Amino acid sequence: KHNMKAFLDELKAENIKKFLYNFTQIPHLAGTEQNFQLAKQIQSQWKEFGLDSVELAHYDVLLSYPNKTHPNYISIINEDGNEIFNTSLFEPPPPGYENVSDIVPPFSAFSPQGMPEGDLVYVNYARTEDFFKLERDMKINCSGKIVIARYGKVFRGNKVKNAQLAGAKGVILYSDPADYFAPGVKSYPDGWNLPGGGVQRGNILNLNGAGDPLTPGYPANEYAYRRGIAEAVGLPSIPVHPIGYYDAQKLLEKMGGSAPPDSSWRGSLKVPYNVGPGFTGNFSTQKVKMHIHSTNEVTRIYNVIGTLRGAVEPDRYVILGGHRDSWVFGGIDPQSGAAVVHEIVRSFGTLKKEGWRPRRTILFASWDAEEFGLLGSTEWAEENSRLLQERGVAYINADSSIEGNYTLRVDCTPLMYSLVHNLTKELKSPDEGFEGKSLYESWTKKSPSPEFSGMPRISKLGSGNDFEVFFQRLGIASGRARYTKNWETNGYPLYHSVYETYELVEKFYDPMFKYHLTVAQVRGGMVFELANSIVLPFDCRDYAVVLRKYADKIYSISMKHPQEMKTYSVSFDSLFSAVKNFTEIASKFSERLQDFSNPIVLRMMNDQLMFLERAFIDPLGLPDRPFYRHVIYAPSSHNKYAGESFPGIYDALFDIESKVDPSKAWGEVKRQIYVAAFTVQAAAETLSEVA
Ligand SMILES: *[C@@H]1O[C@H](CO)[C@@H](O[C@@H]2O[C@H](CO)[C@@H](O[C@@H]3O[C@H](CO)[C@@H](O)[C@H](O[C@H]4O[C@H](CO)[C@@H](O)[C@H](O)[C@@H]4O)[C@@H]3O)[C@H](O)[C@H]2NC(C)=O)[C@H](O)[C@H]1NC(C)=O
Ligand SMILES: CC[C@@H](C)[C@H](NC(=O)c1ccc(F)cc1)C(=O)N[C@@H](COP(=O)(O)N[C@@H](CCC(=O)O)C(=O)O)C(=O)O
Ligand SMILES: *[C@@H]1O[C@H](CO)[C@@H](O[C@@H]2O[C@H](CO)[C@@H](O)[C@H](O)[C@H]2NC(C)=O)[C@H](O)[C@H]1NC(C)=O
Ligand SMILES: *[C@@H]1O[C@H](CO)[C@@H](O[C@@H]2O[C@H](CO)[C@@H](O)[C@H](O)[C@H]2NC(C)=O)[C@H](O)[C@H]1NC(C)=O
Ligand SMILES: *[C@@H]1O[C@H](CO)[C@@H](O[C@@H]2O[C@H](CO)[C@@H](O)[C@H](O)[C@H]2NC(C)=O)[C@H](O)[C@H]1NC(C)=O
Ligand SMILES: *[C@@H]1O[C@H](CO)[C@@H](O)[C@H](O)[C@H]1NC(C)=O
Ligand SMILES: *[C@@H]1O[C@H](CO)[C@@H](O)[C@H](O)[C@H]1NC(C)=O
Ligand SMILES: *[C@@H]1O[C@H](CO)[C@@H](O)[C@H](O)[C@H]1NC(C)=O
Ligand SMILES: [Ca+2]
Ligand SMILES: [Cl-]
Ligand SMILES: [Zn+2]
Ligand SMILES: [Zn+2]
Repeated sequence: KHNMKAFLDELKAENIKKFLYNFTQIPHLAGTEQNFQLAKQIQSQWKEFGLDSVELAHYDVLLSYPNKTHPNYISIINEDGNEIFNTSLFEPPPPGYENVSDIVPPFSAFSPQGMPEGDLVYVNYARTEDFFKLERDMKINCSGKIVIARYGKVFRGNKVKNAQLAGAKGVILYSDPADYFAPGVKSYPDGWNLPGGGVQRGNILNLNGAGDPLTPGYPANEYAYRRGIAEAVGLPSIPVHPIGYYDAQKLLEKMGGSAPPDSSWRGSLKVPYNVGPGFTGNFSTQKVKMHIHSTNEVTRIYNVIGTLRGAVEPDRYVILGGHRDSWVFGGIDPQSGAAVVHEIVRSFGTLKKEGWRPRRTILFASWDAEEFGLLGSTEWAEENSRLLQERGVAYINADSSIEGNYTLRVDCTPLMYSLVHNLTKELKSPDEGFEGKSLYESWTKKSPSPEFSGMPRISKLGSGNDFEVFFQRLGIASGRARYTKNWETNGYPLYHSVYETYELVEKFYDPMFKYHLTVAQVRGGMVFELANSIVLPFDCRDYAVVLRKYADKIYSISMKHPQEMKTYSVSFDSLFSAVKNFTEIASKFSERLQDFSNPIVLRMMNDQLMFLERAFIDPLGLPDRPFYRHVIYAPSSHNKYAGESFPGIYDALFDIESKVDPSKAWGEVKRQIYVAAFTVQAAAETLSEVA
């Protein structure tokens, strides 16, 4: 029999392990020859695995690299201009990799060039609320200062935008052991903790979903007309550089000016965490100087696209995608996901060789340049947007399979909640103490839902990964699943460092590759069901439940301002009405879906299921973010990684007590309530009888 069990049983932990090892021996930085060679290898193997067609789709996009002969570094400089302390030029390479070439040194991708010299201000995590505290409460002025911020809590691009808007002239990012060193575990190579010389690479763009900075809206193909650099999307205006905590200690230890305002501003280093500006009395004339010489360069990137043509509905696409490019070895990010995809393709191909085909078409993708701003997935979706929005059933992401070994973590559209519950009840838990129990049971025990007993936590989709264009721009139902850590006893310390290797995973995270296998079963099982179930496995009623929860939430934010709501007649009545209607219509649609031999009624109904996520797209986009078009979910304006619900209303309400023209500010709240109520009602109406 060719069924989901046959698919799942064919997956092997040992294969995943072999693929991970194969993908992590050399760096695969976007735009480099090594990553093109890997793309060609994957294309060749997916063909031998049995896919119908496997092509490379290439684009020429803006990337960023350090200058090999003019290294980036930061100094403390004395009044004579002697550089008395220099940060490191590279991370000490791990055992047995000290002779590996082409390890990119730590840098912040897309930093402009410069050599700004100034007094430091310490800004905690450089969050919106951290800058509010400095500027509003502490009266500290960042204008013309070099800001030093600890990584953590929010996407680093948002930190840089926040620093830039505060008037900073440069930003130094560092990893504090409070956020990247778990008490009682040793530093790599003896444990999974970050050494003091370890440094997190990463881009600092604010693209808001645009893709390649030079071609927003359109694929960066051979004849593309590119913006000039000055009009490019999302580039920072000030130099930025990341350092480890050995170097951070040397920069912070001399800091003077005001004390930290409270303990939430103190990390774990033996320094006072003074905010500044500048250094204490004896060192008051020393300054900090950055030296950044990285260059932005249009560079070719390559996605691998594999197709397994559907037997019955070949014009319906279920997509499994994850990136291939890495900062260095990519032992977790992304190759622990890419090895899983590879094994999933292998299993589907085994079934195909025996005469099986899925009902719908399955597309498999190995995306390039994800680390430089989701560039590969976004350009390809821009090229294929018409096919995707008329034919795209679902997108399942497949980046890092593990960031811990504790329990499952799922982020998805509500349309997939029932699918995920049902699938995980049929899978075996890999956890110690749950042998013979279902993954649903272990997951539910370890990560209970905050609102429903006997159910697991499932989070919103945020952003910062390759599902963004499919979900937030095009409105295709999207999901992701990975193994995670237990937050309450404690993402991973060695993220984006040279120390993230095959050995890290094999020694400290998943020696038996059983968590990888469980993740392969969840991702692959989701894809199987989406591509094969007669009726698409989406339950519209789960969207109705969450819509009410988000409506309650946004109403409760607004209700902190009862006087203004009276003055400006701010009512949420239309939004609750739309949600009530969605609930009623979804319930009726569900009855018909179960009560309807008619392939036209079925496909009509499958089309209503597929276009339901699509109905939440507003073609005008959110304010000043034209590529975030989903009205229910957008990446938080303060942290790209986090999802925000009813983002247009949320952002209109945010910090509203500070706006100088309240009439105008509350008018825009009302406008966003109208947009949201209308979109919910329009989405509901796509589920009504069609004529
Ligand atoms: C949720 O679904 C319900 C349907 O079950 C839907 O109800 C509709 O509400 C609208 C807006 O309230 C109703 O509009 C009315 O329509 C009549 C004609 O049928 C008009 O005469 C009304 O206008 C008069 O009264 C207004 C209010 O006092 C005045 O402002 C106006 O100047 C007129 O004097 C009014 O337009 C509509 O009839 C119902 N439809 C039904 C019951 O079928 C509701 O709108 C849905 N929610 C959302 C958010 O869409
Ligand atoms: C660091 C541990 C990781 C498993 C990680 N991080 C977080 O969950 C997280 C949350 C808050 C935070 F401040 C840092 C990390 C995580 O999953 N991050 C995101 C980002 O993954 P990626 O590194 O592949 N994406 C790139 C590029 C993102 C973009 O350009 O939009 C990046 O974040 O630099 C994700 O997987 O969706
Ligand atoms: C990763 O695995 C691939 C595929 O098995 C290896 O590439 C093959 O290498 C052999 C021996 O050099 C060649 O004869 C094949 O033609 C290659 N096949 C391809 C590219 O499809 C590759 O050597 C492995 N890499 C590492 C680091 O182990
Ligand atoms: C930090 O690095 C800088 C740059 O390499 C060093 O300063 C240079 O020292 C050389 C040799 O003494 C001089 O010829 C250059 O003129 C200096 N360059 C600059 C830009 O000042 C500096 O010595 C290093 N500091 C420490 C403590 O190692
Ligand atoms: C998840 O599984 C449940 C339990 O089997 C499914 O709900 C059943 O669906 C069948 C087939 O239409 C109905 O006859 C039953 O009445 C349903 N039982 C319930 C709601 O308790 C549900 O459809 C599955 N979800 C999917 C496939 O997305
Ligand atoms: C790198 O280093 C120096 C800086 O001027 C120069 O010789 C070379 O052009 C630079 N490479 C670039 C800017 O791409
Ligand atoms: C902060 O610094 C500069 C002084 O160079 C000034 O122009 C700016 O208005 C100041 N802002 C505040 C809020 O003090
Ligand atoms: C793996 O699981 C064990 C048992 O809970 C835990 O002590 C260890 O910290 C885990 N490893 C990682 C990398 O989280
Ligand atoms: Ca583009
Ligand atoms: Cl993922
Ligand atoms: Zn990744
Ligand atoms: Zn990454």
